[PDB]
Amino acid sequence: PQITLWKRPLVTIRIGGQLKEALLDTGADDTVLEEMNLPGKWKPKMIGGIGGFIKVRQYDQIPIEICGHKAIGTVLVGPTPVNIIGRNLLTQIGCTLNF
Amino acid sequence: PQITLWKRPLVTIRIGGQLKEALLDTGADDTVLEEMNLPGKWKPKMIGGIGGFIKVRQYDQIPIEICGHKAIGTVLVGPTPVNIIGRNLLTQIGCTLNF
Ligand SMILES: Cc1cccc(C)c1OCC(=O)N[C@@H](Cc1ccccc1)[C@@H](O)C[C@H](Cc1ccccc1)NC(=O)[C@H](C(C)C)N1CCCNC1=O
Repeated sequence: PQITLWKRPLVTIRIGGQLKEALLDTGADDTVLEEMNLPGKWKPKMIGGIGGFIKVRQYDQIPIEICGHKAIGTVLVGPTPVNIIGRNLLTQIGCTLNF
Repeated sequence: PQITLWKRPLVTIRIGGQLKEALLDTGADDTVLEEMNLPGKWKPKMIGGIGGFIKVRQYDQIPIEICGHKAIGTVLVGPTPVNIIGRNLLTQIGCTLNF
């Protein structure tokens, strides 16, 4: 697909039975979703946004489907105002910026 | 150009004869640059994201050259952690996400 940037590039993502709306975000190093009880081990982490840092839980090797494209990798969970798909997963679905 | 996402999509911009490094950010509605002096009558503004809110100065109709592509639009100036080129200017230079 080609995705223009006239509005926020919001897409449907799927993880283990849950559907969520998430931002395709080239300015984010990693992927963060709010409110979800993922399975497995996790470790605490701090990530920086425009106003400062939030605390998140880092889950590794989590399968996620984004616009029908399968991926697997690190998913952070914490109090993000908007669900974000970051570069760690964007690369996995073959996403580039073009102009 | 095509820009991949294994690394941060940092590119050189030119504004008021100054060269700066800025992030091409599909997750940003607005363009926000680190503290600098720009001429013109700016309006005080607040923006909130991950980590909360910052105070910025909104300058309108500012020319900026992004990888040799000319844009003229709104630029926010304040204590952003990194120079950010948002969708308002990315659309002016014909930038899309593709996968
Ligand atoms: C940098 C990073 C590292 C690891 C993991 C993650 C998720 C990371 O990214 C976190 C992050 O906030 N990145 C931002 C840019 C960034 C990178 C590095 C440091 C600081 C910031 C940006 O791309 C996304 C973020 C999304 C957002 C969040 C809450 C509300 C609305 C939007 N967008 C915004 O904050 C924008 C700003 C930039 C104008 N924004 C806020 C006003 C309303 N609308 C809007 O679009």
